[PDB]
Amino acid sequence: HAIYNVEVETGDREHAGTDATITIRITGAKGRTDYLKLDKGSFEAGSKEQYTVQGFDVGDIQLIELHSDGGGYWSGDPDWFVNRVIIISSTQDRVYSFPCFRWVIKDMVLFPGEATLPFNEVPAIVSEQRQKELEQRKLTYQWDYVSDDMPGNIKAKTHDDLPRDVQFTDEKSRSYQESRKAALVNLGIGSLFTMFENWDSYDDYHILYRNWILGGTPNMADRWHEDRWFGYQFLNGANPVILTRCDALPSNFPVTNEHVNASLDRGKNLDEEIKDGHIYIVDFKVLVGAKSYGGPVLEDIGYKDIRYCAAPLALFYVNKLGHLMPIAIQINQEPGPENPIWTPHEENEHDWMMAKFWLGVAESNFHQLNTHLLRTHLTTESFALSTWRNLASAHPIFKLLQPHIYGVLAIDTIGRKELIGSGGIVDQSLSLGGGGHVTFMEKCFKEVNLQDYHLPNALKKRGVDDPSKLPGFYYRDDGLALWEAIETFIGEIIAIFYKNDDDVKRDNEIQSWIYDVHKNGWRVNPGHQDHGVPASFESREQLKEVLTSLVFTFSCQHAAVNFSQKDHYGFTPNAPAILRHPPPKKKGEATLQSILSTLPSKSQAAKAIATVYILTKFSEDERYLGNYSATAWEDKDALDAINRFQDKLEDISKKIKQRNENLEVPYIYLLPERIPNGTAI
Ligand SMILES: [Ca+2]
Ligand SMILES: [Ca+2]
Ligand SMILES: [Ca+2]
Ligand SMILES: [Cl-]
Ligand SMILES: [Cl-]
Ligand SMILES: [Fe+2]
Repeated sequence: HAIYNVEVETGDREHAGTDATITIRITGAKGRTDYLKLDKGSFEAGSKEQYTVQGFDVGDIQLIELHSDGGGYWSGDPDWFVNRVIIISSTQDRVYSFPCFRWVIKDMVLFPGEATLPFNEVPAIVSEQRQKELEQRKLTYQWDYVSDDMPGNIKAKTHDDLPRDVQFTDEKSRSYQESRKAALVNLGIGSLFTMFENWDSYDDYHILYRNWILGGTPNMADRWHEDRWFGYQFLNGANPVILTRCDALPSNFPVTNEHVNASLDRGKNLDEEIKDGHIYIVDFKVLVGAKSYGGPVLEDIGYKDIRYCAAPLALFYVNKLGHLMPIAIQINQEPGPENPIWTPHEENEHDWMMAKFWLGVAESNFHQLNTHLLRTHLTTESFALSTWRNLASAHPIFKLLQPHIYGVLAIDTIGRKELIGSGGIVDQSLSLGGGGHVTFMEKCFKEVNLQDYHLPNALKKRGVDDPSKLPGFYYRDDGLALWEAIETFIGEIIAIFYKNDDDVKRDNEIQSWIYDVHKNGWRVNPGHQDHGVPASFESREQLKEVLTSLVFTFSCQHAAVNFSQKDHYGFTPNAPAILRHPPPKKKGEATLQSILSTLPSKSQAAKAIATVYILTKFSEDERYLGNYSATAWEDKDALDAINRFQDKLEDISKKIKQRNENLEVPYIYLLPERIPNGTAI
């Protein structure tokens, strides 16, 4: 016989423990034991429990099987979250370590030692079980679709229909649910307080964030009205993704030197500043055709509980102090007397302010639906699903992606009801709410390309990556630093397990992984551009590029466009998401009163703040970038790669803080200690 010393580490998360009867069957080269009881004592969350069991000497241990009887009559939560099992056999000179970090329901098969690619040499029984795991994954994790024009999502009616491995932790479920309750209370209390207020000032909106715990007054609250800070936010606000270098005015945006001459201040005319790379532009043309709440359909000319959006163009200028200044706005796409060019030098100041608000409403709806919901959450969710469908838990790239894919399946399943469903949050707080929001995301998705998720390439393509021409762009600076740190780390992980490109080509799981997304995830359906998802991987560098794009997006990109929302939307006039009247068809009409009647109502503004409160709440159990304390790595070289990655992030963090000390408005959304590994809220 053999004596087996068995140590089981139960995860610390809530309900990780169990009182089910647990047995373990040990398999090795010489045969296998029966199921042996692990009976003495409890399995509480966070516990490390030891057992001594005796049975057939299996020789070199090759795998183990945990079995749970699923509890008895009085068992409240039999499911068991196991970090790892450690076994020592009295006949083997070796310590066997079996990482898990998954929920144990009834049966769990675990392998000892380092991650492997499917063709790496292992006992036949290990390969069989690996294949069986993947077959089961295909049954549990299934594609579903909002429509032909949306990226694939996980099939699940509600959150609690999800496999437990991809549900929120109970801590995050509580963080979320309590945040919704608090929101309701703060809205109710605020509603009582402001119930009979005469709203006749921009500064009335300040009251709406006062009784909220937001981590501080929105940092734009005292400066939203200043052109410099309005411009600033196209670099450092919630939507830093659409500004591009302007190398020629669009034909439908006939800005002349005469329009903007009073704004230039380096001694040169508009044409020269364009050539010098100091002129930038945003074009919201994708919003043409958008259907907003109550019926309005946006046209190239503008328009012919009723809400409105716009598809503006706006021109910006990097002045001699390095400030990005708004110098011209055209509210909709087709130029003319009824859709003129507005500038800071409007004779009627209220007309310039109103133009900025129209630009704001377009940005808000673009940001929330395209930049945030579609291009982080819904599109990366396809990759998270494919990870579970196609990569075995023993696969090194499963281990890599596990901390980064956490959350997105859970929050998106919750969101398909609560956020974009009928009567949902969007219906209440965005101009495009009421149904047009889904059509808009569909429209945006048809243009989505995986190459968009490559930060250096995208910044280059936009012409915004030259700090000498475009200074004070901290999303860029911090994002590029983080990108390089993630890319370097991922490259080192790949080199440990993939020794050459042939190793990549032969890995049927990673091949199945990217193919599943290519064919069933980001489907190139009628009317779609190519989505840039490869059908296969041919090299280590190509694998690195996709994984970096993905991990950066799950963590950093989502953080930059989500946790920035309190500063951005907290003071509503800084970024309205609803407007209540159509755009003007001539100059001279705007007054403070007509503007206030056009801006969101008290209740619409309050709801936007409530939503922002919920979407930006960090959970008490959040794990931030590079915190891999709950990962399943065993390989010493992999642990070393992780050490180097974490030390690099620490250096990046110090540099960002030092940078921030000299800024009027610190840029903090890309501090590693504030970036969740995943997209979970
Ligand atoms: Ca439990
Ligand atoms: Ca014990
Ligand atoms: Ca370490
Ligand atoms: Cl036995
Ligand atoms: Cl490993
Ligand atoms: Fe989010």
